[PDB]
Amino acid sequence: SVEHIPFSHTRYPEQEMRMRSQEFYELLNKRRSVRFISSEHVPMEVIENVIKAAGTAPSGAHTEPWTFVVVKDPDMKHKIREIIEEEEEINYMKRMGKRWVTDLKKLRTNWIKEYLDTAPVLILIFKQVHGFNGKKKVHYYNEISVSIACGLLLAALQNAGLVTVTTTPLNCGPRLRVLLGRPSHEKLLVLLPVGYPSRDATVPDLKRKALDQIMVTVH
Amino acid sequence: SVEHIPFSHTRYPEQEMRMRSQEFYELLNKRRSVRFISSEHVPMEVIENVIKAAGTAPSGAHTEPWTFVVVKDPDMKHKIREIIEEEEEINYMKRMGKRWVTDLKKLRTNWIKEYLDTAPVLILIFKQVHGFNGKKKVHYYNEISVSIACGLLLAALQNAGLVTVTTTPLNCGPRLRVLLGRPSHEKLLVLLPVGYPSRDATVPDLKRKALDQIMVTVHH
Ligand SMILES: Cc1cc2nc3c(=O)[nH]c(=O)nc-3n(C[C@H](O)[C@H](O)[C@H](O)COP(=O)(O)O)c2cc1C
Ligand SMILES: Cc1cc2nc3c(=O)[nH]c(=O)nc-3n(C[C@H](O)[C@H](O)[C@H](O)COP(=O)(O)O)c2cc1C
Ligand SMILES: N[C@@H](Cc1ccc(O)c(I)c1)C(=O)O
Ligand SMILES: N[C@@H](Cc1ccc(O)c(I)c1)C(=O)O
Repeated sequence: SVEHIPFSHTRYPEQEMRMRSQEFYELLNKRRSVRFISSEHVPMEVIENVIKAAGTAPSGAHTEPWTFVVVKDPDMKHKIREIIEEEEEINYMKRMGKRWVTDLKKLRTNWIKEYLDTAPVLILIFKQVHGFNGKKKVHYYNEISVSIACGLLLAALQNAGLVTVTTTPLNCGPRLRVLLGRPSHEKLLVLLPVGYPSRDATVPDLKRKALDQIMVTVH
Repeated sequence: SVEHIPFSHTRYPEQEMRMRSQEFYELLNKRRSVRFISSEHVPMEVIENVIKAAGTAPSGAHTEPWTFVVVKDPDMKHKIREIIEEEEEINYMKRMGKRWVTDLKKLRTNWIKEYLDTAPVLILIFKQVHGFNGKKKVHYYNEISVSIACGLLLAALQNAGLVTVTTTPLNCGPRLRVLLGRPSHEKLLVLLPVGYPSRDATVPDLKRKALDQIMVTVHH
């Protein structure tokens, strides 16, 4: 359809590549899902920059099938909280099933989500399951694409000194999509409450796998 | 459970938060999918650090359901290449369909994947659709979790001065999984050829949406 151009690349010496990759790992490794979020204001320009970063993600056939919905208004944050707490309660009681509920004991999560009120910003990431002269276009691998962008967003948040927890509000998508005025070709993928951690924020003492438990070399 | 411990955090002043996030956006915005990789060797230590970076991703219920399989052997890379080209060729002539094939024209991709040979490293990312001491265990949102890890990997590669292209070799999963001796609960998500760009690498002249085409602020 259009032209191709030389690729321009920044090369670092090997030593600098080691040190950069090291320190980026160290930076990302300090990231934890934080479920206790201060209501201190965050600068909107930072939120913008992290969403711009997420928007640099690759996507199947260059479709960029993502919408980041940002909610700061307290009335609206609280309506989102009412929906999530209602749905999550049924999820814990009924829909998740015993094994799932057991697998979550160690996180001490339940259906009470105070962070939906207290966090200064909520970011709801919607995938566009298809797109749109005004003709209908395929979104190839939209879920994976949008999840890659989420990864970039998480990295950008960590790099900027903000915290969050990646949530899936199971069975809340349609209610939240309707509430937020999103079109029917958007689904909710993930909800991220963003801000500074609370002073007494806590995290579960989880450990990550060692390198040789995640990387395999062949042949 | 699993005890719960205090969390702490490095905080930057607002002005540094702006700067850091501005800079990080510019760094990431320079990432392009590059389909012409140099055969020059890359430091294994960097490969490790990017994979470790990927391993810091959140995952549903702390399942860490990812395996990064790292191929450097010329014979194995070539076998990978044989499977993917044979399978992509059918994908282009018949399995994707006219519309998909049309949507790829602007990228000028075809079934020939010389990077599978020339790249010094391939990373194949497998999701673990469930896991196991010995008892079976349930990997919630494994696909999204591994794709988030992919996002971190891609960031880590850009940050490290390496390039790649995120690929999905349609209908190659089962043959790759078997070729690489991966167990039957692993399933290929994406393949990343890694290295420096060829001296004459080109990319399509694509534009990304402006901020107001991807970000919506909603109130009452
Ligand atoms: C999930 C998904 C699948 C992709 N599959 C292929 C592919 O199979 N072959 C390929 O050459 N590029 C593939 N790509 C890369 C996209 O075509 C590329 O990201 C897009 O054209 C935008 O280019 P950019 O990454 O430089 O921003 C894929 C990307 C995504 C995220
Ligand atoms: C796709 C996926 C879904 C997740 N869903 C939820 C969720 O609904 N609620 C929640 O509190 N955390 C969720 N998380 C956080 C995890 O429970 C998990 O323990 C955390 O990601 C692992 O700890 P860490 O992020 O601090 O490394 C999710 C993570 C992934 C990526
Ligand atoms: N997997 C094929 C086709 C392809 C290419 C680019 C792209 O964004 C997508 I979605 C598919 C290939 O590698 O050519
Ligand atoms: N969505 C529910 C339950 C939950 C919690 C953590 C987690 O990793 C997963 I997968 C699910 C909630 O937010 O509590």
